[PDB]
Amino acid sequence: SNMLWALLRQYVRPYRWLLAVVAVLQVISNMASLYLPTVNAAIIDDGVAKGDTARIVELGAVMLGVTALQVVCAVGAVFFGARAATGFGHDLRAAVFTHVTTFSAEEAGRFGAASLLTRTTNDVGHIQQLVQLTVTMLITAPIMSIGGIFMALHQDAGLSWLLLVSVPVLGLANYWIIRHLMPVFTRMQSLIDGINRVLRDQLSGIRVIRAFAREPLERVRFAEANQTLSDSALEAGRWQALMLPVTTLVINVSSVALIWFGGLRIDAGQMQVGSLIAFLAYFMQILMAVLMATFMLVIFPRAAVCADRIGEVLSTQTAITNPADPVRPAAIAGDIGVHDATFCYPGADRPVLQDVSFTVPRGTTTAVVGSTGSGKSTLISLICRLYDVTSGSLRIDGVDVRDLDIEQLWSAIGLVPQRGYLFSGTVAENLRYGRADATDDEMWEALRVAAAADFVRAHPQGLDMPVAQGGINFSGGQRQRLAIARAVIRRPAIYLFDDAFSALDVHTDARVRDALREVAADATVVIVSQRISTVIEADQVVVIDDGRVVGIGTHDTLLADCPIYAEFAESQA
Amino acid sequence: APLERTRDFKGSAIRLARRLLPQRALTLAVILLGVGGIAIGVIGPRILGHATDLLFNGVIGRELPAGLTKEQAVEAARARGDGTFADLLSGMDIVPGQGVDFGAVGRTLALALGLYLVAALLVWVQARLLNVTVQRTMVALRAEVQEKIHRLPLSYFDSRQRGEVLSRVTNDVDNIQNSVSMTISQLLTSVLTVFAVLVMMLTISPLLTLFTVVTVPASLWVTRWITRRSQPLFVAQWRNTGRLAAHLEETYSGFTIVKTFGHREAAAGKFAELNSETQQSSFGAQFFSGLVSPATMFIGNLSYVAVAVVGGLQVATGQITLGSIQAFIQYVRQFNQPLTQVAGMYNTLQSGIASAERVFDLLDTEEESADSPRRADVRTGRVEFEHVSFSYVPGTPVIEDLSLVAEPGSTVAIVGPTGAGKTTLVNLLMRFYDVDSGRITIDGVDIASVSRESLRASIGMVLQDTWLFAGTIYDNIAYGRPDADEDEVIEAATAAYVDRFVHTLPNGYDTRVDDDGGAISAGEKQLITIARAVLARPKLLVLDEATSSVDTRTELLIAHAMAELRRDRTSFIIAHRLSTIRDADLILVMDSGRIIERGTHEELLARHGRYWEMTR
Repeated sequence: SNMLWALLRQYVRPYRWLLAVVAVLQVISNMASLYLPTVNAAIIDDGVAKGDTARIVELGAVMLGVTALQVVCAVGAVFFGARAATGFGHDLRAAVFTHVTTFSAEEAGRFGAASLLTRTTNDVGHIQQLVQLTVTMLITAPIMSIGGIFMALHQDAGLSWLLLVSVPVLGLANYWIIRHLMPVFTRMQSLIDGINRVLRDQLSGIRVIRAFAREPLERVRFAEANQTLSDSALEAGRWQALMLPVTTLVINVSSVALIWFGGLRIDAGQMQVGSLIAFLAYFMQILMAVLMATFMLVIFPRAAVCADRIGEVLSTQTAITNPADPVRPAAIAGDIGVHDATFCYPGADRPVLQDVSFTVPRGTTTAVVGSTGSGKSTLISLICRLYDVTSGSLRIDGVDVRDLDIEQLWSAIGLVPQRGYLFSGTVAENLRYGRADATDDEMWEALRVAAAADFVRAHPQGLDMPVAQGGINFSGGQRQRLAIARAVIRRPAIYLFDDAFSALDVHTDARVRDALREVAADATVVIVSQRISTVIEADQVVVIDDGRVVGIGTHDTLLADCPIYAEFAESQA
Repeated sequence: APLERTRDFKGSAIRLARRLLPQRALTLAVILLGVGGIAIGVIGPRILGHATDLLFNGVIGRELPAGLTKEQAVEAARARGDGTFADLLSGMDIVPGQGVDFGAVGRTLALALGLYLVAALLVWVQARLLNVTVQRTMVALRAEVQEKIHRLPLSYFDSRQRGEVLSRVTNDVDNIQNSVSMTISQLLTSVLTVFAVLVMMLTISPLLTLFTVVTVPASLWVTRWITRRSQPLFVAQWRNTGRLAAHLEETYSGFTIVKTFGHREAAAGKFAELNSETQQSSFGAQFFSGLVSPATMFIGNLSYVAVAVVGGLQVATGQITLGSIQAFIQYVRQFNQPLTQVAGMYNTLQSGIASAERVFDLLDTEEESADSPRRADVRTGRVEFEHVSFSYVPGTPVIEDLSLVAEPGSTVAIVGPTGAGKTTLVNLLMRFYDVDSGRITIDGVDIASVSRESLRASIGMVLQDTWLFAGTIYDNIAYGRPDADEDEVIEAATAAYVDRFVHTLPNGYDTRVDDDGGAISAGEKQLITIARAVLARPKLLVLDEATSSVDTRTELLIAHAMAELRRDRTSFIIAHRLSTIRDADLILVMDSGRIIERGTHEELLARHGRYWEMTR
């Protein structure tokens, strides 16, 4: 409501002159469409009331020019209206995307990877459709109305009060009808979404419905939803039924009253009959224009809610940003040094991490094991500045991570997130994200150290296998081992394996772990995992429970003196 | 889609019409009310024209010297050099020494007013009845679609693409409703209006109607030209929007990787390119739709100018009265109106009939098997396969000669490479797919010669995909057996380890799982499903041991709940855990289909080969 204009004023600002030209062309088009009947009236006054016929031919020559002018102006208005309505919409969805690509996944976890997409794809469409219809269909209402009153005043200013009494009555009646029709329209839309949700839930679970034999219970539910939607649609149409007859009735009663009073005026030599021939056209055109405007006006609250969503996106300020003076070292060693980090979430009272402190040496792995819910993935995502610490320090061998040029850091980081993602194209391209210039032997060694060269070697295409949208044509181990291959390509200084190993076969898990420990000897590795089997091989395994590092030391000392041994080891084994 | 290949337009349209048929009383009433409201709408301006003639014959005709009849007045107009004014007079109904006769104008307008009121009432009633009949047919169409969905075989839902049936059933019915309402209301009104207006024009003068109808082929040709020219500009817009949405979703879902690997400016560059490319196409499409809007209005205005000039030249020579030309101008407007809507009418009608073709080809598939009416009594659960052979695709087979001997307390396990189609035995047992040859004997009887309600209600399944529908937790758990009181449902939700997480939640047993759910962790959903299965008191379990986001507390909860669900039931476990595969009796490995192994893990561990390296 208050936000729709807030962006509809800011992102249409470059196309001000386009909208001015659209308005000044619509005015001329509508004034010519109104000026045709008055030339016809001048035909009937100066033509067939006396003997003149050359005057009729001259006025026909005038009407030809008027209609040519009208078509030229109308086509120009269409052109510029389309240009502006697409410029606003090429700019809106771009100020939205250039914003969304500055989030930090803590501001992007609030919206979700699908609500974001619909917000930047279809909400802009719903606002742009409104701009198009309000520059091609709503502008004809005030222009035609006021121009018609002025044309009537000029033609004969004794019957213009017919216009001044017929336009307000119609506008008021249509306002009443629209005010009564809008709520049931929104409710009907909500019920449509409800029945679509019922269908979706019935179709996505068609095995669980057929087991338990619950088909007669799913027919009754859908019948209820269907009858409710039908009743709502009937109650909505109960006013669209009224909307048009009122308009035609006003037009026709005004025409009858026009003939009566205009005849009473003609009798006493104060008018001609061309005025009768013209005022009927004025009435028809003006009131039909107002009718069409009222028809279209039902599209506004949808635009209001879509603009609320887009403003929500465009409002959230970003926290993580490059520093003022980006202190840069010659080469990032990777001696991670966490000191007393908390990272309390934006809204809650439960600091996930609390008083976390440990150092990963220059070339040794470190498994951060703990209860799933104690905030360890938070720790990984804090190391590579996806989230940002609320209090503490996050040294990277000397420099706080809030002082590094973030692109430098991210260039010295090989990350393997929890879920694997592969972008549409060929496996060569996905593996090309790492090094950006990858000879075939490089991709092959990175795919065999990832235990993934088997299924990319035993395929007719080879190292160009078509990858689906999100690598969905693969499954599980394939996707995760392709992600591991992508990360191993870079040869970074810090391998952050978020989970990266859980969704893997334990035998191939050991295989790839040992392959890494053969090739990743001179580097730091950080594995956050819940399974203990991948943790014995670590060197500085640290425990994390309810946001505290309760237990630090090699797996042997830890199993010697800590509850972790009993609980986790005896629960797994 | 910009357009759609209809592949049949006569059969589909006639089938949709006969769908609309059963409301034949309402459709007859709608048609008759439309005819009435159009007749009374075209006989209005004729009466207003008569009133205007009554005014004109008196405002010109009171100035002639009184006493003369309308022959000496005309002759006096002639002799004084006004031959054309003499024509005008001789075309009127002059009586010199007269001039308004306002009683007759009063009666004429009183008649026109009553006709206009009746026409408004008739239009309103027609709109009401049309709304009623459109809804009465849409309700039955949706009900038929649902009754079909509950009869199609699973091979249908499994063969179709992802998210296609949902479009067949959601958006297509909306398109059909739009098409039906539009066709009846607008097409009937506009065709009847054109016909009535043409008849009235012919009654007034058969020449200005020649003008008004010679302007029509140009309108139709211009509409055709612009639509033909604009289709390849709609396909480009649809394509470019598809590409833009693809790039957006693949840069939003994989945002952490797009960002952490460097490719954050390349994504912005590619998006800028796609943005420019979609703008340049939306512009063309919208501009050409615009274009088709006022070109027909230009041609109508050409026709109107011709009519106005020739009518003035004919009235000015006494061959048509003035009310006739006034009525004719009104008729020209009413006639040129629908020629501007024809394009959108055709577009929506074509879209609707394409959607109707899709829906009626959904409604023509084959139902599964018309199951036999025999109840199944699985007294023990001793399943015995007998030479079963399945195919999944007539030709190449997936299962071979197979002779499972699943005993009452047995725990037949299926271990193998994930993606080998390990659910083929599940689908064969629940009778989601028929066996091509063999016999599955569940304690004497065979699952083919028994009903499906009884069989499937006496088995019970716990699959990988947890299905929860819009509703509370209590509703989801009562879905298992919806005639048990809160005592039994609570005993079930306590048998599974649900009560704990219910205590954790603010409003337990009334929390909407999918609506505003937020925190159910998708590991408690598996516990809700296990509770739903334990409520239905099954006797022969089919279930898998796959996981998702393995915790410790919830993992142990699931393990213990799904190990206490298998108290004494015969189970066909898709084993993915060492404890269960250790304690099994008829372990099967599936080599992309094709159970080729057997054994009790002992002779399968001595001859391990594939077995041990797979379970490692």
